[PDB]
Amino acid sequence: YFKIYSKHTPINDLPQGFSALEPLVDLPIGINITRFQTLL
Amino acid sequence: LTGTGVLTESNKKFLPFQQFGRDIADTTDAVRDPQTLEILDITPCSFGGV
Ligand SMILES: *[C@@H]1O[C@H](CO)[C@@H](O)[C@H](O)[C@H]1NC(C)=O
Ligand SMILES: *[C@@H]1O[C@H](CO)[C@@H](O)[C@H](O)[C@H]1NC(C)=O
Repeated sequence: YFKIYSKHTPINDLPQGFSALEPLVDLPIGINITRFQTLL
Repeated sequence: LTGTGVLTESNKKFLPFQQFGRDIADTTDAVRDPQTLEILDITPCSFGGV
């Protein structure tokens, strides 16, 4: 019961203007999420 | 999705995740065919007051 959406564009610190993100996936996983982190 | 109408080819630029389209009455206006993903317009069969 989880969603991912995304968008990806070239640019000229977050840039101004408008973005609409298409869904990549719905994942039927039902996982309890309260916390997150990023891989580098 | 049961219904009755004229099915046609259509130019509607369905994004790869979109499966069907709606008119403002919530009535379905187009469908992607599930066996081969062509975008079909749906129009009511020809009608009018007599
Ligand atoms: C998720 O787990 C926390 C404890 O780790 C709990 O407080 C929370 O109620 C859980 N989420 C849901 C939707 O119950
Ligand atoms: C469904 O079956 C037909 C005939 O075998 C095939 O041409 C078509 O590509 C199939 N579509 C899907 C979504 O698998």
